[PDB]
Amino acid sequence: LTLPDLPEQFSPPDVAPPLLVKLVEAIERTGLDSESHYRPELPAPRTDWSLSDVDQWDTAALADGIKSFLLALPAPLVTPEASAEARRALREAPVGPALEPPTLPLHRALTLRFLLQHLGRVARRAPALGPAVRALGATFGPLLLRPSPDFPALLVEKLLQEHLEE
Amino acid sequence: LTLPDLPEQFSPPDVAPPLLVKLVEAIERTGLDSESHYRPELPAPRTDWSLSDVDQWDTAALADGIKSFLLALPAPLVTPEASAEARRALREAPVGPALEPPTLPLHRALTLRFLLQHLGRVARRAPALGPAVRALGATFGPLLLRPSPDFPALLVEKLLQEHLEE
Ligand SMILES: [Cl-]
Ligand SMILES: [Cl-]
Repeated sequence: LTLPDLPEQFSPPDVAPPLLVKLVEAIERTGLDSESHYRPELPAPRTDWSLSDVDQWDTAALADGIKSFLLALPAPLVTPEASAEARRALREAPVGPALEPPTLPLHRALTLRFLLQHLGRVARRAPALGPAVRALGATFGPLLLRPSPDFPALLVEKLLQEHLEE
Repeated sequence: LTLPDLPEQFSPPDVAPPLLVKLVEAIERTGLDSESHYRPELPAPRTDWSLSDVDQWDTAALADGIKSFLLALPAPLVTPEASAEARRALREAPVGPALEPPTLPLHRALTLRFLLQHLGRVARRAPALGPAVRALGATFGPLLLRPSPDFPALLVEKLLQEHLEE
């Protein structure tokens, strides 16, 4: 159930994929105070990407939608090249630059930025920022990357931490 | 196996959906002299819309891709409102204006124009223009619209005829 690659989903002056934008805007009107964002379970495979009734969806459906979007891309959001460059920076410890162009291509970088902005807003609603950032890393790491076995989680955790600093 | 609606697939300054653009450009480099465009049989349902290897596809696969694109939209390319306004013009006989904004929304009109341009190029490769235009109407009519039972075919036939005049 594979979506087009990110360059085929949007172009500047748009700064994020419309499907992701629709899910994020929906979920942020209704359910930023939800635990659903933090759930690492994979949703049932999505075949209907119309989002025809997305504004009537419950927070769980929307959170699942965001996860399904990431899993539906033909290749992971964070590329192997970008992963390896983050890994080298993260090991030799700011990972942020590693996940920007040219290292991470424009569409992917924009998409990652849009997602991190959303995940920051979720984190800030939580009772404790640090634990939230950690839980969100554990959930979204594997979705974005698809050697330490927690590297994906640690990378997203650090990227979110850096976003929140700024 | 439903794609996003056309407004979620592209925005100006793009003038057509990238997936359709990729299939059309592919098919027009390789196989404008093919009978495959004229085949009314429905393709197997497509679930992979990555087009990751689209430039290695045979003409039959590409022609099927274009048909699958039209069938994968959440609602027909030509709206019921636009269909009824074309039907009234076509009955009282130029249908063209009826399938332009506001009657047919911007994204759909742009997409229809891009497709008709492609179908015109196919028609002009054929041994006889009139018969080709008729065969293409019969094939694409039902895909675009989803009372005369040949109305969809007649509408596309006339729209293509009008395009070729200009
Ligand atoms: Cl990209
Ligand atoms: Cl539209």
